[PDB]
Amino acid sequence: MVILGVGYFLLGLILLYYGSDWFVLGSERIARHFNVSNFVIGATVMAIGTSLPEILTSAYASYMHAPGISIGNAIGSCICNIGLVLGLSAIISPIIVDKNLQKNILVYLLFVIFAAVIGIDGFSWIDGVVLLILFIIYLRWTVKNGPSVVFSLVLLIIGLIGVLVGAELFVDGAKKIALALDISDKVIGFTLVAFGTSLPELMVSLAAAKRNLGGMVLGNVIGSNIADIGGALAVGSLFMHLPAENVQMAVLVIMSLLLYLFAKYSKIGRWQGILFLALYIIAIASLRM
Repeated sequence: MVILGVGYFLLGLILLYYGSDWFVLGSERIARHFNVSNFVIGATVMAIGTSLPEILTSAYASYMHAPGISIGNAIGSCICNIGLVLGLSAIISPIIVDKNLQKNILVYLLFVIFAAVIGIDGFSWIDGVVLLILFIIYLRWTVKNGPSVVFSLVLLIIGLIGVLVGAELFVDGAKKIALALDISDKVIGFTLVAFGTSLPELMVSLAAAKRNLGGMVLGNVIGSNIADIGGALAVGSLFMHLPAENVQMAVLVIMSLLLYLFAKYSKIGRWQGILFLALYIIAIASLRM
């Protein structure tokens, strides 16, 4: 059995490391035959693709009459996107923050503090429909202020496809292997899920940062978080009311904040993502692990 798991792990791991580029590559090749800042493409199309599964999980999950999943993990996916994903991706390649976007960084922030407050009461369908709306509003907005275009499209798709699929196979594999070692859990596997579902977001962000394209990294991180909220989470609330995770919410803000700091106020990189990590570290160290 383990065999097939291992065969997944690799076969995944490869597609992961390849799609991450191919998607980032093909995405930018669109971005520059379409005029959008290597940011915005990441903040829209790429944030969608990466967060695309966590939506279909979130929809399905809350409908299974057990919607605690659709929220508390949809946040780790944001916290990770900053604390870990953005945290590290800074260290490798510092990201330039020009006046064109720090208004946007702050706009994203409001979305957090908004969703954050309206979350204490949990998330009625109402509580949720606002978000899909704002989510859309945020898009036509962020988007308006940014036969050769054939190939790129393929790369984007196939890259994307490969990422998401690889992550499944990878995870699929790394699981059986993890059990074949006899150290199982519905909590390590979990710690490795609030952490291991933005695995795509992680890669596509790292593989972009590999190529000194911080606009993508940021946009990817900013947008995915919104997608995790305005898109994914909010679809969960449609089916059922979602419980209050106000603690993990409290953190997201603090994290989402230190982010806004080094935006209109300074630049991000090496020596900060350390703190994010340190912060992402201390977060897990005592969070709904």
